[PDB]
Amino acid sequence: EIVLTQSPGTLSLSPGERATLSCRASQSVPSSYLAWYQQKPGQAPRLLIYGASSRATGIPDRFSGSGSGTDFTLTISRLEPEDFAVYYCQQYGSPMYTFGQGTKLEIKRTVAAPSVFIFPPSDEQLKSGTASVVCLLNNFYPREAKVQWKVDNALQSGNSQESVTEQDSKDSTYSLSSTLTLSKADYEKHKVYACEVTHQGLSSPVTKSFNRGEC
Amino acid sequence: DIQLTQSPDSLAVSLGERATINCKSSQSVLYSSINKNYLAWYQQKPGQPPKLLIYWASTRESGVPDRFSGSGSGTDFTLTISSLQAEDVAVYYCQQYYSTPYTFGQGTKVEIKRTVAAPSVFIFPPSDEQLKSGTASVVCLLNNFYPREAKVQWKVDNALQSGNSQESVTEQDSKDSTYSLSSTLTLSKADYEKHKVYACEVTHQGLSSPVTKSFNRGECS
Amino acid sequence: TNLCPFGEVFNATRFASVYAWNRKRISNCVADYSVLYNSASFSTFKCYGVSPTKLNDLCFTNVYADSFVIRGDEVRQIAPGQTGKIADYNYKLPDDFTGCVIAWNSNNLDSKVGGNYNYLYRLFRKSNLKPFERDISTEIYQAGSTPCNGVEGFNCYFPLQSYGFQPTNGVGYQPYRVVVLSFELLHAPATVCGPK
Amino acid sequence: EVQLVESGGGLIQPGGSLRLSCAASGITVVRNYMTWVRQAPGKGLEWVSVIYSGGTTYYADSVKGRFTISRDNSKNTMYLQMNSLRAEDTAIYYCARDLEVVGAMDVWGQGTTVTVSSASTKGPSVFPLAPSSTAALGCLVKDYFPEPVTVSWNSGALTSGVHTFPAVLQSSGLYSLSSVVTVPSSSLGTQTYICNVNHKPSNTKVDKRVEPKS
Amino acid sequence: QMQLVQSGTEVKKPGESLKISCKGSGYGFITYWIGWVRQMPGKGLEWMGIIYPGDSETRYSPSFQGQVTISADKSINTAYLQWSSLKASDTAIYYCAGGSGISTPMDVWGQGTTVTVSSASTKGPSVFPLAPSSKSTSGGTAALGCLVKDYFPEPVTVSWNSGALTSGVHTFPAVLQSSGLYSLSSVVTVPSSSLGTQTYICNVNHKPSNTKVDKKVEPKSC
Ligand SMILES: *[C@@H]1O[C@H](CO[C@@H]2O[C@@H](C)[C@@H](O)[C@@H](O)[C@@H]2O)[C@@H](O[C@@H]2O[C@H](CO)[C@@H](O[C@@H]3O[C@H](CO)[C@@H](O)[C@H](O[C@H]4O[C@H](CO)[C@@H](O)[C@H](O)[C@@H]4O)[C@@H]3O)[C@H](O)[C@H]2NC(C)=O)[C@H](O)[C@H]1NC(C)=O
Repeated sequence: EIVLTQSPGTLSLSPGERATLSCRASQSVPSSYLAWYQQKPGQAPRLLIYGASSRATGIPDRFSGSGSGTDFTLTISRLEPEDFAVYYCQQYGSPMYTFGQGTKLEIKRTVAAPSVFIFPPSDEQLKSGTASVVCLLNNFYPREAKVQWKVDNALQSGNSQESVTEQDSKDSTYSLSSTLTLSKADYEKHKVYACEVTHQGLSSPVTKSFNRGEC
Repeated sequence: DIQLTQSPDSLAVSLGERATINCKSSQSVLYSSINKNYLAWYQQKPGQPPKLLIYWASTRESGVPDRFSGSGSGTDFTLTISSLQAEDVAVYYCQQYYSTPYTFGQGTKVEIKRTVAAPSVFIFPPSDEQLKSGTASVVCLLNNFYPREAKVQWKVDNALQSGNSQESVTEQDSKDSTYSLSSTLTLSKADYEKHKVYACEVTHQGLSSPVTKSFNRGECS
Repeated sequence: TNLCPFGEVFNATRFASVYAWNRKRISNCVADYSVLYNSASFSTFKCYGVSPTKLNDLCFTNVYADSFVIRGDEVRQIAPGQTGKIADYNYKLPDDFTGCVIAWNSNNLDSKVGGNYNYLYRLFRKSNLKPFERDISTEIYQAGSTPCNGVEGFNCYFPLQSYGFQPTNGVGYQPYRVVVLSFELLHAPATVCGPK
Repeated sequence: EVQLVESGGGLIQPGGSLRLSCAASGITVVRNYMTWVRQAPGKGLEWVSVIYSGGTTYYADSVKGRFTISRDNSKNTMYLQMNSLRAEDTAIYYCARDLEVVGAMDVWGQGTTVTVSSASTKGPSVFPLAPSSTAALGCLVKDYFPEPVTVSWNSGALTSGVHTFPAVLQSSGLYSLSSVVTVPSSSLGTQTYICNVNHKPSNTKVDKRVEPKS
Repeated sequence: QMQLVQSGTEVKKPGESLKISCKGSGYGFITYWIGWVRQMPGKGLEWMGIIYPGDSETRYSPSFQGQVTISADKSINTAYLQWSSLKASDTAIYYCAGGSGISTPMDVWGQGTTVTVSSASTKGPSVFPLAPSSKSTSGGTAALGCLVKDYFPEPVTVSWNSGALTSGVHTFPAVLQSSGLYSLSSVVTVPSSSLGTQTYICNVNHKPSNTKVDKKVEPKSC
């Protein structure tokens, strides 16, 4: 069973630059029996190249395929907004079809510092028995950021979950949400709840906090 | 998945006479394109590999004698040895090769039938060398009898033994067409010295009455 | 009482494509199947039904030598009870198959550098072939609900495609020349015999 | 137009059994090579099965003996019967037609989700993320299974400046999601912000208003 | 015409792996399908599976699917049969047979591979005599012999007077005792007049334990 491997895993260029997506097989596969697909988030795969180099119908002249033997290439000569997505390669030489791992293409932009916000748990939620402290990091770039929670200046670990948005199509920025979860009993035992954010756009780490009881 | 049955299982037949080894199938095995049927007959003598004798129902392998013939059609097939010679005595199997899984018969053990011969029975007590190890084997020998069916029953002071007796039989002797059986009674020195009269009682067709040869433990007999 | 043309079939300069496979009726001859069984040229020799040794002791009504070219990965599909593009659309063998299948690599003969477009295979068909059926239809395939009326395009595909044999492909994707011997016996007179 | 429409999936216990559907428009499945292709959550694509025009079928190792593919031309549709369903089968499942060397997988279906999990169905509790002293506010959707939910703001009339992060599963087993919008600090007592959460597997419509606290 | 030749005798403990072989020499081999037949002691023949060396199309019998693995190597004309975990019940003799087609009789056979699976360890035999009886017909004939008591594994070769005496000798087939060790008995019938003039010696050879033993049999002196 033939085993396609892509490189690079992740890659980020700017609009208009050239992108060179690779795909090498664990066995020589003839150029005729190999395809390249594009899949945008939430959608379903779009066929781009049938055969190593043939544009499927409707594909702009900027996508091109090349290669032979065990090394194949997909190339976008100029990158346009709608061309940022994950791209997969597929072999169809045996009837046991196999895909590549996929290359995520992202947009490169200027470093953007995050706007940090912190929200305490609602009194509606405290009546239930638990308390969720939410920290918001809106419209920053790059995605790398380290958020560390502090409860009375004691670092918290193992009770905080985070999520990251896909890059917003207008400004090409990420937003991060970290939720620190704890019981109402544990919530009332401490006073100062803080969120400390460390990012490239920040010369020094930025901290946003609050006191239990609007104190 | 094509059951196959031979008949009979023994088939003792005399020198020069006809031997009829049946074989029943469970599915028509006629390839209609060649209208031949896909059954084979093999011969295996003890210790030898099976030699293919008959390919297809009747076709005969080269280098085999004109006395072997195959017959039948549909689902019933027969192998017939016309003028049996001693050099033919063996176990015979039939096999179908219509389709995988191939299947053999249970086998027919074919021997020479001769006149009934009574066995020469002997009994030996255990040597003192073997008693020094810790167990004791009393051996009973049945020499040059026919047919092979024989019953050996051990008795320790007229007490019937069961579950401590193993037996072996020789292959049919090529000179005289006779068998020999050896049954060994193995028991602890304790259990051995507790009794005095050890008897081996042999039952065979050639014996008008059961013949017993015994000895007394310790006395020179 | 004369010799059989097996040499005509195996040592032929050109071989037909799979969908349009050639069949030779061999009769009124006497043939030596030993040349075939004792040869080192073949990479695959699968008889289904008959011992090819022991064959020269028989006689048949008709022996058919089918011949074509497939890719090496497809040679396993030339067999009773088999499924694939080649077995279902191009060349099928019956379950009660009485014969032999011979195959040998030919990358040095049937592979052009730019692609040998003379070898084809049927890729589209709405029903699997019956055993020993031969389809040479070039009518455009209606994949869609819309008729094509002799014009190809979307959902209208030419029913044959090219293997495009090239020599740098792996051993799996290289052209193998295949011969299929078929033995038939009616209650008619046997004419294809062996020596002595 | 030329479309492949999928129905079939949803939530089923292990050892279960589903039947997925690939309904067809302006492409006859009796005539084509048809394959099914699944994408397990967050991972890439995996081949599953293929039905040839003549009915010869092939299946991937992880599914042999459990999946089975079948077609009705009268409705022009391709069914896939899954049995003995395990966790890892949880995926989004595409059916599509390949043209092999004439083109590959040119028409693809929307996708039918399959989750294999013994968990019971639960609705969200929505809670208010209050602004304090350009401001930011939001709603927190918590303890919901299965997925997804949809968060709108002002019944679809606020759109710019919202981010609605993806669900994280938590040690409960229940998914949980936040959603925020960034808002002009001045307009707070003036404009009133309602977030409209819709969980369909539980028919829950929650409407919760966000307001700065005393 | 070609012939088949298999590997040597095997003795393993329960749980060990094993992979026996079957190589074919001769012309006309590309056509041969090679099948494996198992024969337990004294029982009939069982077809396990078949393979074709050229492309390793392998078909098992329903009784052995997943219990064994038949493989091939077309470069050396060799078929293979291997077990993952040998069971004590796998003790048998295994033939490789060759049919020149798939629906074809097995014309050519191997010589056989005897496999013995037992928790027993290698042990040389202990030989005890069988002295002729005092109550013996002095005018007729008497019988004597040797008892080869506990050995493993098989076989032992037993001759009398270094091969100088073969007529009237009966060496019996061995039995497998409950202790996992083998037991055998060898006899000879001789004229009673020769009891005091000729010395009778049985020669026992057990090559696995490298044990040669000669035991002197004489009437018990008393
Ligand atoms: C397909 O073609 C191959 C090769 O074609 C060869 O070249 C062609 C251009 C043309 O000239 C053909 O005549 C020629 O065969 C065939 O393979 C060859 O097959 C022949 C037999 O048909 C072989 O001849 C043999 O040569 C041996 C070494 O020289 C010799 O020992 C052989 O036997 C002799 O000795 C015995 C001793 O008792 C005696 O009894 C015999 O009578 C004989 O004299 C025999 O002559 C070639 O060597 C083969 N060459 C190669 C390269 O394989 C192939 O047969 C053919 N296939 C068909 C179906 O026609």
